[PDB]
Amino acid sequence: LVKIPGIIIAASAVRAKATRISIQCRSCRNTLTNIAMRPGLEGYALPRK
Amino acid sequence: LVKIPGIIIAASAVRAKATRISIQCRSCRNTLTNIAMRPGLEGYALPRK
Amino acid sequence: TVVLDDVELREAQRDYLDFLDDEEDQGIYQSKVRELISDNQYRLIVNVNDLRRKNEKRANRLLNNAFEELVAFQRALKDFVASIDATYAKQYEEFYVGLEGSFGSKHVSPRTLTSCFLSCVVCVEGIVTKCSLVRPKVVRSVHYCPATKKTIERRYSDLSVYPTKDEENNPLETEYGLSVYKDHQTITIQEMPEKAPAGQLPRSVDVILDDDLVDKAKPGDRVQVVGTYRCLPGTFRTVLIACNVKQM
Repeated sequence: LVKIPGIIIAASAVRAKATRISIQCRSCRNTLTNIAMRPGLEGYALPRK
Repeated sequence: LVKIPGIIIAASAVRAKATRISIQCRSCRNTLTNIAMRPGLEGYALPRK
Repeated sequence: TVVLDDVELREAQRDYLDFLDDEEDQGIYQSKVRELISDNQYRLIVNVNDLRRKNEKRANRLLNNAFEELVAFQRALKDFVASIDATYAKQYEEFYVGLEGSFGSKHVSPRTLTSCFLSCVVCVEGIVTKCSLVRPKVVRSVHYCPATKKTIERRYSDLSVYPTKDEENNPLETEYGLSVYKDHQTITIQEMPEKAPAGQLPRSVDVILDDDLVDKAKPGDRVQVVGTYRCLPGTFRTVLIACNVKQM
């Protein structure tokens, strides 16, 4: 945990980021539901197969 | 082309080998049809994608 | 990617139904299905030469493309039976067509059964040597999902894969009553030992029997079976799917 002062210099357009996500295997149809993507500026992580 | 004599020592059973083949992309459904397979004691060749 | 209409299948099915519509003519096939209905079986027998006489083009279409044409034929047969009696048709999920009669080139022996005959009708004559046990083959499995309160089906046909979980991983319970099963036996045929050279090798051909065709054969029987000679999934293995069997 960190705490700092400052003045904001720029803001981004509000958007929607996915936390609860679900994917389907395109051919096998294997579906992997209720996947959690950790909050923050992290990317996605697809299955190998 | 060669012509040689000889005496046969062993024989295999009368089996079936594929000359003309067709395959389908499992996800994309893309079909490669009427693929000729070269005569000889070869296997197969799968497309990269 | 949903097929809408197959005009070729549409017309071919109609041609069979017209052929099966044996009322303007001698009634031989109309009587046969009537006798079949009384018999309570679900596998009509057909002489190919009748089809040749009524439609040479259709018969050539059938012998050169056994699979699709038969599927149209079984479609027409079930529709024709439903015409004569709906409920008796409703007894059975399907009906089957047994071929018979003369086949010029397609009437062969396991010695002469070449790979060229793949996908063609063939009338293989020979002697049974090996017979497998009767086993019930699953073809269509119905499942129920209590979580979703939803019913799901699957067909195998020519196609681990037994589904047990919903996409949401809900447990699935198989409705054993609604699922479709059929007895299924495998046998092997060889050339008649009298008419076979000592120099050459055996030519064993594997036969698949289903439904009433299962135990209409035993080891050491001289029979001729008409069926669709096909490859198998993987250089490949090849087997014959019986359409009708008879012990000469």
